Amino acid sequence: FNLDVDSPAEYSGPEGSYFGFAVDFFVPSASSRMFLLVGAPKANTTQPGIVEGGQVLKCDWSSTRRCQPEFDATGNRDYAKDDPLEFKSHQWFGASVRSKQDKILACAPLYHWRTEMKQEREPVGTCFLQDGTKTVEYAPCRSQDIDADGQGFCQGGFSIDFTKADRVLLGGPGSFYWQGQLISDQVAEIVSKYDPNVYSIKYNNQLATRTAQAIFDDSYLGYSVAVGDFNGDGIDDFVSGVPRAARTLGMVYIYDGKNMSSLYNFTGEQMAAYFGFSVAATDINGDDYADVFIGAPLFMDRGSDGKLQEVGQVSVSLQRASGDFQTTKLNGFEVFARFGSAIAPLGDLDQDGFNDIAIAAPYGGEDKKGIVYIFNGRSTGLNAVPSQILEGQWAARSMPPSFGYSMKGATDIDKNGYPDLIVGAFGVDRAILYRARPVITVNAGLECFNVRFCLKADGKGVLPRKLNFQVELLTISRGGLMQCEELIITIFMEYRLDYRTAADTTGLQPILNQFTPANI
Amino acid sequence: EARVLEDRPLSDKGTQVSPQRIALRLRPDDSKNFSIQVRQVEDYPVDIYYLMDLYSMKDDLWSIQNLGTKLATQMRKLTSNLRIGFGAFVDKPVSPYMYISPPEALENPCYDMKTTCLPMFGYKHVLTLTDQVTRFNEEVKKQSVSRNRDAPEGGFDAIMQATVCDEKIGWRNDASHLLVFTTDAKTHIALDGRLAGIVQPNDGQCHVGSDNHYSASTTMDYPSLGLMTEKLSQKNINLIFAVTENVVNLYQNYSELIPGTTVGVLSMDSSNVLQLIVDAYGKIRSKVELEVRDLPEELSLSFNATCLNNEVIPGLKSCMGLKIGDTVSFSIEAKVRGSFTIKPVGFKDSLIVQVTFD
Repeated sequence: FNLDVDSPAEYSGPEGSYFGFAVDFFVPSASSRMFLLVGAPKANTTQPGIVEGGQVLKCDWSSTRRCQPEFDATGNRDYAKDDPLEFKSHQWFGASVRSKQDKILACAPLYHWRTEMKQEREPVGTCFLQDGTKTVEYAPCRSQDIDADGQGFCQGGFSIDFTKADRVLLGGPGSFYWQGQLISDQVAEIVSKYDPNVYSIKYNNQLATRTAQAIFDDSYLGYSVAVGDFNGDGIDDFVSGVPRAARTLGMVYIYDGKNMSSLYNFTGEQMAAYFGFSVAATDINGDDYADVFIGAPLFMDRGSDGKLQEVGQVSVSLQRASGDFQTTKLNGFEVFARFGSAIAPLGDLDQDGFNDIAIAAPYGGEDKKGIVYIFNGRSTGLNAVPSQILEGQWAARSMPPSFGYSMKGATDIDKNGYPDLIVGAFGVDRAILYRARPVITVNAGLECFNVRFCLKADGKGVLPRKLNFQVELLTISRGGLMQCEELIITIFMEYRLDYRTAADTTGLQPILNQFTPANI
Repeated sequence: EARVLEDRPLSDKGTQVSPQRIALRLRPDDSKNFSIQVRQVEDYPVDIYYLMDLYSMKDDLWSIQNLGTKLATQMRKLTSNLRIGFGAFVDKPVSPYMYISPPEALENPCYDMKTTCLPMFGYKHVLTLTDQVTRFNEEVKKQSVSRNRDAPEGGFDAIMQATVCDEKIGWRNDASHLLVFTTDAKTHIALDGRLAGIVQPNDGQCHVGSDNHYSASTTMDYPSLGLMTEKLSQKNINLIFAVTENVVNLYQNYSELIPGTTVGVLSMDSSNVLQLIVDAYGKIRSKVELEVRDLPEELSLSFNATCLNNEVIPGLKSCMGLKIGDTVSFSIEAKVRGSFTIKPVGFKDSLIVQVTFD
């Protein structure tokens, strides 16, 4: 409820460049700034002889609001004269963009190369890692296991997610006849074992899934990924979505972060509902475990009378100590809205003590401009009803606006004590930023005719020292005791806070709590 | 009250619903009863659009060489206006589905087994619905096959484009529409397109230009089971899954999500498609179910089907047990608590209920 709507930060880009397909924050542990990593997988770079390679852009937050991108500045490499090795054109560089400290992992899933043995084209997939002044290329699927039987059509880098111990996890849903694969390698191994002359690098700590039987064919394992603890130790585990899991029902696999064994499995309910289009692991009830959030944007809910209407569905599973899960589903609101498309955790949006989540419908609302829903969790699960509605503001141009398809939260850019949210609308190639306004809680009073009206307030994070209220019966310090006055059937009073004076330099107007009343 | 305001008799041989435009008028917080009478007219015109999938189905092309004549000889015994159409599909001619590796595989995708093949195409409309059954034969002889790397194919794109394109396919406004769907592989359902770089959702508009190809194959994603269902009922199209024995159970579960669909066990070479389609006619017109458009939000209607022999089935809106054509009736209630159309699935005739609150 605390997200600002009046004055959001906007971020444009090249026309039709899919600016906003991937959005992520850039917090460095080397400076005192916080930038915005936004990917444009259909932009045109200055690489000679490459068309629509794509790029990742850094966008300033406290500046003239400019945006500037250099993971690579070279054309196709040559394997022997008169024939090239790789083809980075239309490679979709920017489909995935992650960050952790000074690390930027940007991947191009539709990257093709000529395997050394034959003369062919295989979407193995490519990635790039930047730890500061050292940028390296990471292509785990560009190995000698070739063709669709191996990792030739791997599409590596389709989905990525960092690990708390720097064990980046890669999902390529086309490896081994599209059964899917997941690959995890250390950041230390990636930078250390990097050459511009060795195409296939075996590393040493390679955690990769192996081929299965033909029953699990065309399952697309690696569509989405997430990191979270599910075995009990300190090592994060890999959660991946398998939308076509052998009956198109959809399954979600949770592996291990150490030896990568099958820990837990979920299964879908409706066929062709894409149970596993997007996953997100966080804590929604503050039990120090990790919950799971599987999106099914194509789920067809049975309507009131007898009809089936596609509204989408997100499954909420709560981890328990014994390992079992408590599952609860919340269905979409609009029809053909793709609710359950980008589930982005937000952390403590209002600092109530429990983390909150954001679920977006990219093609629902007014003129199908996209709407982002905000949910706040309690120590019972999470609230079924939404806490805030966010709406697009740019009408579709040729392409649907697709507002909310890409999102990223749980990061404070203002350093104001509350995290923030970034929303990417690549159809209208726009990126937006919403700042969580500070939250105040007020406890009221009002205990010949003798009446005495009391009030006090407090909050978290950056907040002005004194708040000017306005009370009428028919200056209070933030953190002080009960201040009031006494002056000499129903008696009515209200407190209307003066937001304008309680603002800050940019303005960031504070907001009152949700359950608190104002009339007594 | 409920004024009939319009009523014509149930036609004898090829009007199906008896009351055409009722005149509801409700005082707030009340409910009255309607009337309906379905009539599956015998010898109603039929149009069959044979949507075929062509490399493992190259023997099917030879085994259905003379199909229009065999169709006519065994379909005019139950109808007098039969039209046949032909359309084909393989998959989208985009990167992670087609053989672009050898420089000569764009023109000849089968340059691995030492044969010839057509370049892969998304959807091809070949023959419009014509009453001449010999044109089906002479156009199906000029068909060859292509090859796709993946196992699933672009079947749903073909079904969608056949449904929404109306001038190109020539579905009659007054006819019994049959759509055949023959394949031996799985299907690339909606959202199976960002692997190919396609993230623009299907709009439903039909893009088969004058070149008879789906021009938005490499630009738009596959349709879903909701967009297809929304358009298969708008144009009153019946879909038959003439699939093989390894995909029957898969396509049966898709079938039990869309109203008006059935499956058939298509042989290895499509050597029993005539009997399959004939039996699919007696399985499509043997079920009568009612569906509603534009129902007011402040209205709730119940459905008491009265079928077979004076039954009182309390709640069902559909009836089973019809052979060719029968006169069945469903009573209706409608509560207001303070134009909506009733029509059967697969037909254009409807009871346009006029509601005026007083």
